[PDB]
Amino acid sequence: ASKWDQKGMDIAYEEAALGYKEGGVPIGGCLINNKDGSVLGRGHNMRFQKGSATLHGEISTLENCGRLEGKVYKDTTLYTTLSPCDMCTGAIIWYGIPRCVVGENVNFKSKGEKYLQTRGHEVVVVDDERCKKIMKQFIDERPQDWFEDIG
Amino acid sequence: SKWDQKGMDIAYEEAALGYKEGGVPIGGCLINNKDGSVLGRGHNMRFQKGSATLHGEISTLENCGRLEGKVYKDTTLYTTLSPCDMCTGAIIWYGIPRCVVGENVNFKSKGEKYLQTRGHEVVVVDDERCKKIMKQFIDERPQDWFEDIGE
Ligand SMILES: [Zn+2]
Ligand SMILES: [Zn+2]
Repeated sequence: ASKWDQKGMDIAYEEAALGYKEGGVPIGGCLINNKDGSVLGRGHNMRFQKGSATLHGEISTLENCGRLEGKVYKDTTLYTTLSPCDMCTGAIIWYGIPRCVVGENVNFKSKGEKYLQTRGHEVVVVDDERCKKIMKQFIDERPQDWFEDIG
Repeated sequence: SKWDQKGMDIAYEEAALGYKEGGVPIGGCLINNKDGSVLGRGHNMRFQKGSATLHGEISTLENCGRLEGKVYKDTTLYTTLSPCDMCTGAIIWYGIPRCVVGENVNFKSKGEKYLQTRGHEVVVVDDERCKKIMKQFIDERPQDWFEDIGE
């Protein structure tokens, strides 16, 4: 699966950078088929774009994949620029996405990371400097938007 | 407790609406514990919107719009069906203290125990209307149920 990790993080970061330029929270993702590297879906946080409580970058990514047979998710990696919250963690667990690759968990880390490992999922934190820099820039410019969301 | 009959009645109305629209009969609502006010209500939108993430509980939360963190702390989320790992994670993330479940016979989540271990109250009412409408869907549309449960 790891031979698609560069592709997956590059797409996730592109989604985060699209979101940033749209005036949103720079959190992006994509879902890749581990066998052939095909992109099933990609998305970014739509909190500000759509006034959305639930379209986190990971949720938006899964929504953008469309209706799938459940078996499709079982050989995928979900790429996200930021450590997933408990809701997004639960979506990974529920669909049985076996592997989650995380840009960084410096600006945010939920109990979801550990819970994924407890439920038998592989979690890889790449500690990517591009992801940390864009998230830190949003947090510095828009602290009330950030700390009102994550608390 | 005072508002539980109202909350389950609305959740069941949303499940009944989704059934009649041709979708999966799972509904919910989010009630303010202080005055019984309905913050939002929704149902599964897999068929209506081609959505893999709009479970009834997620659709309910989306339909509330972006609420202040402090608003969720005095709500109950009513769902006609046991909350899956994703919806359990949403309850945890938004900090909704109490979840009232119509039934957990057609589906029981590992999320119910996880909610209790994270300090949330889960109440299962074993509503026969909820059990009947969900069994009717599963019996008549087994292929759609297999898709909806994400196996
Ligand atoms: Zn999330
Ligand atoms: Zn769910």
